[PDB]
Amino acid sequence: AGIKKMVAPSSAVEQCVVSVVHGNTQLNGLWLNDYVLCPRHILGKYTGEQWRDALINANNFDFHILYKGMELQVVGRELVGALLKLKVSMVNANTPKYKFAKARIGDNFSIACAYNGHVSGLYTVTLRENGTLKGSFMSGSCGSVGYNVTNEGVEFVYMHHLELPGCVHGGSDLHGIFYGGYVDEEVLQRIPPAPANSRNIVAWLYAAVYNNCDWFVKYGPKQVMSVEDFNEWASGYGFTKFEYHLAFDVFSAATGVSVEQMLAAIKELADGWNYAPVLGSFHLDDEYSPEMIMQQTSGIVL
Repeated sequence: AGIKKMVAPSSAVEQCVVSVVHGNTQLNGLWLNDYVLCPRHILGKYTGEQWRDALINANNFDFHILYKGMELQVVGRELVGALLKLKVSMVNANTPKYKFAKARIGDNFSIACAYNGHVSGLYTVTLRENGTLKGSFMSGSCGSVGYNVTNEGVEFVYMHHLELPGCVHGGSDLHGIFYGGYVDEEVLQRIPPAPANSRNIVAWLYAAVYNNCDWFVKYGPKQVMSVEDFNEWASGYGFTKFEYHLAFDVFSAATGVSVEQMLAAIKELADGWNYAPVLGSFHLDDEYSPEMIMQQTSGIVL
C-alpha cells in the first residue's frame, strides 16, 4: 500500500554518465556505443547562426571526457539538433539495450541529476503541456539525462539544457529536439503556463481509492460527467482534455469506480477542498502518470 513518486533504478544510467569539459564550460554527457552526447553549449554561449561555425572552429582535443576518472578520446565532432555528438576512441562496454524515445505530455521520467559527470541524486519529473519540467537543477547539471526503464531496456528521453523563469526547466530529447518552445540561449523566455493534466489526476484519484480514500466518490450519490462534457469544462478552466489510458481499465476493475465518476470529482475538487485529505493533499495532484500508479497497485481479476 501507499503512493510515492517512483524513480527508475539508475545502475544502467550511472554506467553511461560522463563529464564533458571544453574551456571554462563544464557539464555532463551520455556515453553510448562509441560516442558521447551532451548539450551543444559546451562549445560556448552562441546563437543559432553561430553553432555551425563554433563546431567548425573547434578541435577534437579541446573536449575532455571522463568516465569515473578515465579519459575518453574524441575522434569526431557532429551537431545533432541542440546536442553535440562526440565519437570517442573507446566503446562503452556498459551500453545497455536502449531506445531513444520522445516523452509524451503527462509522462513521468526519472532525472539522473549529475555534476562533474557523477550522478548525485535522482527524482521523477512530469512533462507538462508547454514542454517544461518542474525539476531541481543547479549550475553544472546541464547534460543530465531523464530516462525510463522497461523490460525491453533503458529508454533515454531527456537531456537537460536550461532554466526558465519560475523554477521551470527545459531540455531536449536525445535527438537534440527541444521539448518546448524555448532555445538554449541567454534570453528572457516567458512561456505559456501549463494546464493541469486531467488524465494524470484521474490516475491519482484512483490511487486514492486503491488506498481506502474514496470519500470524494463514495460520499456522494453517484455523480457523473461524460468525457465530452468534461472536455468542454476543462477547456475553459485550465485543465487538459481527458485522454484515456489502458491503466484506467485496471483501476476501475479493482475499485469499481468509473472514469466518469473521476471526471465529475475533478470538476467538484478543481478549486481544492478542506473536507478531508486525499493522499495527504487538499488540491488535485497531476504529477503521477497512469504508469506510475499502476506499478504501485495490484490487479484483482486475474
